[PDB]
Amino acid sequence: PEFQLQRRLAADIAGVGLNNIKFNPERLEEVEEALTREDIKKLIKERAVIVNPKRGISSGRLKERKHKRRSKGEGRKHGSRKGKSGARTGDKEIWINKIRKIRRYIRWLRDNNVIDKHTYRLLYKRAKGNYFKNLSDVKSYLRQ
Amino acid sequence: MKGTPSFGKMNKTPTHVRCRRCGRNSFNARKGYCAACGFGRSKKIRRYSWQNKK
Amino acid sequence: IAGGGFVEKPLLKAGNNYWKYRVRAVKWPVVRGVAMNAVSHPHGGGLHQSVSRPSTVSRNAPPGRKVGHIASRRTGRR
Amino acid sequence: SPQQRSGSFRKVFVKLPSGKSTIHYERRKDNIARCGMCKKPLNGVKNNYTYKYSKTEKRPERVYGGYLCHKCLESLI
Amino acid sequence: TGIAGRFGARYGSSTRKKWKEVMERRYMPHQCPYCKTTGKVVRIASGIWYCRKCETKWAGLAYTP
Amino acid sequence: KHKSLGKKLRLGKALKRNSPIPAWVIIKTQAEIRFNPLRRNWRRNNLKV
Amino acid sequence: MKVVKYVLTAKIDYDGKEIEIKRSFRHRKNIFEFLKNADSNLKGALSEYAKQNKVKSSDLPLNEFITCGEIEEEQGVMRTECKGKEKVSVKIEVQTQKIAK
Amino acid sequence: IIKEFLATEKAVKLIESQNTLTIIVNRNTTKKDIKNEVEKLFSVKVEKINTLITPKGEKKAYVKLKQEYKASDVAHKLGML
Amino acid sequence: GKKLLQQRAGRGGINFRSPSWRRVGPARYPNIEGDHKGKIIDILHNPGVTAPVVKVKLDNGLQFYIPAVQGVAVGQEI
RNA sequence: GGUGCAGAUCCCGGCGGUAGUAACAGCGAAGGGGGGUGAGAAUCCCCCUCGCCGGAAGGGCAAGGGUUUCCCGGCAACGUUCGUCAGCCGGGAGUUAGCGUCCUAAGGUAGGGCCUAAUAGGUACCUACCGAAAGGGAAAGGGGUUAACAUUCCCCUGCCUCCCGGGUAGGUGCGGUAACGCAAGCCAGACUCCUGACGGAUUGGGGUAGGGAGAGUAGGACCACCGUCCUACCCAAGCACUCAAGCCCUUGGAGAGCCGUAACGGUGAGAAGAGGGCGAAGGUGUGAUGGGCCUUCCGUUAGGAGGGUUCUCCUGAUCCCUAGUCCCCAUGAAAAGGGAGUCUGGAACGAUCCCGGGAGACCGUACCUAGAACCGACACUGGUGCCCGGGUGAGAAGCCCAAGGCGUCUGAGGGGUAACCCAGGCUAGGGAACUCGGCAAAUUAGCCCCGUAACUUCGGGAGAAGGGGUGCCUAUCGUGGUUUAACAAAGCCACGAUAGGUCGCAGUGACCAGAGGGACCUGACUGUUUAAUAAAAACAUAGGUCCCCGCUAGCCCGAAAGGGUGUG
RNA sequence: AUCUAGUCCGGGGCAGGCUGAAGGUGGGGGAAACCCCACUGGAGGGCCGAAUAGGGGUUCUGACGUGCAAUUCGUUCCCUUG
Repeated sequence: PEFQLQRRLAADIAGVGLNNIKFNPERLEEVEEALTREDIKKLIKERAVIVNPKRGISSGRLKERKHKRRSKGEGRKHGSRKGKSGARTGDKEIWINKIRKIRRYIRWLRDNNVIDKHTYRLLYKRAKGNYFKNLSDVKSYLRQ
Repeated sequence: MKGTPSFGKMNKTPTHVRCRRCGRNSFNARKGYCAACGFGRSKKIRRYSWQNKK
Repeated sequence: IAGGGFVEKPLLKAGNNYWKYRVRAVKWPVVRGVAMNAVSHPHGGGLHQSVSRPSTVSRNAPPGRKVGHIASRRTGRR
Repeated sequence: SPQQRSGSFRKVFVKLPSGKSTIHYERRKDNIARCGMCKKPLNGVKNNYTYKYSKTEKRPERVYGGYLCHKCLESLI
Repeated sequence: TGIAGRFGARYGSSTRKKWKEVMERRYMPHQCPYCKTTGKVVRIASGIWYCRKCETKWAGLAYTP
Repeated sequence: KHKSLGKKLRLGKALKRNSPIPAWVIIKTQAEIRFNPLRRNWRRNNLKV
Repeated sequence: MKVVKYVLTAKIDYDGKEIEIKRSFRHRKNIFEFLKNADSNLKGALSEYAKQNKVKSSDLPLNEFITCGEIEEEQGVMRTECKGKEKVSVKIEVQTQKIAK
Repeated sequence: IIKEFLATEKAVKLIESQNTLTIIVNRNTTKKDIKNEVEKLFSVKVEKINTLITPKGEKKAYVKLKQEYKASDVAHKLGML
Repeated sequence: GKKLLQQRAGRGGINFRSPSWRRVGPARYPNIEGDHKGKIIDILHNPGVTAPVVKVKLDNGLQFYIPAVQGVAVGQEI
């Protein structure tokens, strides 16, 4: 009266875990005489071998939450952060992005004749010198 | 530790295996010698005056 | 031969000393004997750490016993 | 079989329309073949983990083309 | 004291000061005897030096060219 | 198993037969309850290679 | 068996000769990065054309090819143009055919 | 030299499914050809063979036949079917 | 009692040999009989040496190693 | 004459009492209901539900055990209970490779020789060989099929090595000035060269797994009212093409400065800018009108017939390749195996090209990797491993829940539950009076900002000290990244600030999470050690100091050959 | 010498953060000697920290002490790029 055979076999034929497999509480009599992988395959279509669909983590809440998180500054305040200052945001990365964006801007300015050579170099040296802080701030300086 | 764990690491290969001659799993691979069947450095069979108590 | 000023830079660290001889057969780190058990050193043993015998010995001294000041011409800092 | 170095830890799911994801092992890279006298980083010779029997394609048509550039070579002819 | 402290407050300043003075001479800009002082030379190891222009390996001292 | 065919290559008195007594032989002997005393088991023993 | 496929037939227009190539796609993402630069793609496609049957020096010595136009669709038909410097241009035409049984 | 024709429930399918034969030979521990043995004993061409070392002490070989030779016939000639 | 630490080095065990395979080679003067001219081709570090060495090609086609001497470079001729 | 027994903590065998007593608790699991089987069911089976684990109780991989794997039938013991059940017993079956074997380091051996009286002794020399299932080392994957193993069997795509058959570049070719590009002869060499082949730190770019977002397509759950969530939406190798750094090729000619970086830097020795070449990962086609994925319906023995399996975007690896740069009194293995270059001789036929054909020993191949498969005498909280989802959250921290697994870390049921013990929680008021000793236990604790003494080796001390804010929601704004994207808009996405309103005792609400300060002694510190009574002031240390010694030295070891500090 | 001691050879690992020496660059103070500030830079037998990431075994002389076991278990510590 032990027939793990059927229970074990179904998991392989469906690629799911054993515990996620169920039989008909009725059709035990017509499932015992299964002896082959052929038989389990034939029986699964006949709905004797009911296969449990994979469940999942419902995620509607976090969809609302993240959207709540993102747009309106919800919970992001500095009074709710476990890590240290730079932990969330690597300042080195910011400087990398900062130094990058200003450079390619003035390149585009030179190759489009926005400014001259001597203007460029003085602008460039300042960038390495941390003279500016922002794309808007640096671009504002151009009109003096 | 000196107690049971000292026996723990003891799953590796036997430092004495089946020497082909005397049917005793007593061939020290590590020493390139059998301490039982004598094969390895004596052409003659290892035999002693005191195989037992006299 | 190159290597001038070789020892001017301090080792500053037993780690350096450890990797200075990592390949040379010098036994490292060197262990003094006067604190060792007498079972394995001529000057070993004793609660009060002291020089057991005048370290200077005669030239005919047997091997394994010649220790410390060996055939010293003179001692002292000066 | 124990976690080793012989094979770059690759997987398969980009160029892929069926549904199945697994792992593969593949041996390490080569470089331009070995020895050293001019220690010059060579060029223009093919070196793949398989060899397509391409005769000249793996060697320049220069006089010492597969051998080395003209930096350290005028000691022979 | 600059480079003298890159180990913190350890091992003794007097030791540090000795290690200090010699170290700068390694990093004090030198003059390549072969190409020129144009580029700077580096000390791969005691006696090993070449700048990145001459490509001329030569024998140096433990810490000086 | 990467057994280097020195123990599995040899089969029989080495790596074989902790076997049960033949049935019909028991009928012949008429013995009370026939055994091989040489009976061993993997969990309680350590075969001497 | 796969379903739905995008067939692209690009008519190459250089000096005198008209060249057309056949090559399709599988996900509707392939198109855009195919035309991301396409200079490697097209020249190789041309080199394939020379490789597949015959002839050399068709439009190989083409210099840096200036991208293309902008891809357009009206009856869901992806269309655009790609010209290069002078005397070198290629057309773009895309079909979306259902494979079916 | 051939010794027996194994007849496990596994084997019976193979002679039908793939027209192979499960035959176990001496442990000669040297083979280039278990192949040319069969035809001088059964007049059958060979397509492939392989190596098995059972823990009971025998040496099994999966030998399969080209389609022109239905392995079930010779077995029936032998007489297990 | 049990022999000295210095005593232990007398056995010539592993704890006292050098991994000279990690070393470049035996740097002694190769035997020559007359007068010959050589050029330096490389300088390498040798671990248990505390002094750099040189690889020098011989005009007759020989490989050898000598302790490196101050103020000498690759490509110079000796 | 082995000779008369109560002992000798005698020996051996049997059985007493303590006695149905201890234990079958303690390391965070837990079952319940209904049905079935069978004599017999808390324990076995079927269904549903539920709890727990969930950087491990999951997944895959060794040495070892050796059938522990599977099928069929059983329960006297074997199982800490029982037992219809099992790794247990009984009856049968079950591992396939043209996609370890080879070479070599530590070393080792065997021989020739140097000693030993001899040797199964040592052996510096020479020779030959052994020495890795994580070193190197020719070449395949995908799907598909049995209860049992599979890159091995069935199909397709291949692929490598060698050997034949035919033509083909070749021996008598080629473009450009070049960087180089390619169907380049052949076989005997000989020599030489060129990855294989080697460390750490740090950083960028480019990739890829895994993931999310939205619409759409089919199914299920959903429901007091809402309509939301999950489900599947995707395919390798080989083959064709492809590029980002770097490094090279022409042209070009610049500084009182230019080029360029994340940074360092580059620049007249040719920078800038133009043209180019060699050229990773990957990616894209093909393979792939075959399967795979879900699913509808009819059939319901036997099968049969359809549907779709899309589109647009985002983050993103500790998984790759690709680069720079720093460090060293540490400079970070060698062979075999490959490939190429050059010169000699040979014959004229003749391929490193493609096309067709043929072949490719032998052996490893089951299972388990450990709270039951290994060892520790056991179905043992000990050790021995190794490698690898979401949210919350810096996180592989804790929590919970995905995948999967489990209710066998194997005895259970009754009860208003006495004392007591071990794990805890909480105690008014006083707050070290207990006490050798504040031991224990408590208090603080995340984060941001402000603010921070004496002293000193000037480097720290230093989260010194101390103070202030921290939630929820309605809005915003700034910054930056990203998509063919200078900027800027659009969608996304992360981060950082502002305003306002508002709730509670509590706003790092749990979880996670320093008490601190002052005086003095000792040890300079990190480190190491008394496995199974001791971690320290005990040892090592960086440094000063002295001694010996010019290689046939000095030092030390053996009988001797000599050995090692000595590739000095 | 499968344990432990040591060495050699070949291999496998250390989630995340913090701190910020040298050097580089730009401001600013004065002709100077050079000094202050900002950033960049990423050195260290440095620091915090993952029960079982890994190591050791510190107090509880905490339970067991005819064991989970002829040396543990739970608490409770220090180390973690050398």
